[PDB]
Amino acid sequence: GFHFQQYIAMAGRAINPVQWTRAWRRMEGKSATEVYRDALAWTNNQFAQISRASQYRAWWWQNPLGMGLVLYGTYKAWHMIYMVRKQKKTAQLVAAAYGQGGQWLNPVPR
Amino acid sequence: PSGAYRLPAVDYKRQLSRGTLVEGADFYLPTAQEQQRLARHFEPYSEQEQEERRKFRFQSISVYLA
Amino acid sequence: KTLERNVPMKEILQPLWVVEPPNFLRQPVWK
Amino acid sequence: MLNFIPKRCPSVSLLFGKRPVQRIEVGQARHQLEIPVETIEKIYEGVDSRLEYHNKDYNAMKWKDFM
Repeated sequence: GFHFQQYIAMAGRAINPVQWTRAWRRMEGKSATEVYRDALAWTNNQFAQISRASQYRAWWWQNPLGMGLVLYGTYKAWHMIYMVRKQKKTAQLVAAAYGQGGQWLNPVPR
Repeated sequence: PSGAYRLPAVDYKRQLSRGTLVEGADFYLPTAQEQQRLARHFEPYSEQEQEERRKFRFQSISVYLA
Repeated sequence: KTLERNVPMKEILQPLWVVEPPNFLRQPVWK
Repeated sequence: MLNFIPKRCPSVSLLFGKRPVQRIEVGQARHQLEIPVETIEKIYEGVDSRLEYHNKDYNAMKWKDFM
């Protein structure tokens, strides 16, 4: 793993409406195949940088579990940001629609 | 029965006594082009076949995705 | 003559392909 | 040996044909051996330029000549 700060900066640029106009202008004379190949090449470049530089270089976060801990932390962050947020909304929805625990209720006795 | 539709094989013990049994090659190679590859030593693959094989150096994640 | 063009690193160092794995058999999956 | 012939462009192999001789060290004792650049250039008639490996610095020969 590497360049998390650069990835945040990329997201920040992407969320900027000025960059939306810039991308609109850059899309002149351009194909979906070219865009997809560009993105795939970028991702490959990232993973190849990892595969190469891990052989001889160590980041500030190096630990006895290596990049496994960084990937776990990325996963846990994604989980807590997206899935737990969705869980909060779903909980409030179910509590407003049926009551707390309404989705685990037993079928009506016959 | 007549014997026309008899069993088309011989038991492994009788083959072993005849000196006939073969044990090997769980797999096979159907075509002679594919059989003689390791013996040719100079053209294991034709040129056309080589350029066709060069199209599958990697799996296609794009096709997998689609 | 002096060099003035801005030379990118992709013209020199090519990255390996690692996103989709290799096919040592050089044959498709259905085959 | 591998079928990896270095490109003779100066961006890859600086000073390939500037002199009429090539030299190499051989084995663990590193015996010296000198080879004529024409004997070496004979390889680049069999070299195939469609194929490029290892940072696009090495081409491959045709299998007949290599074998």
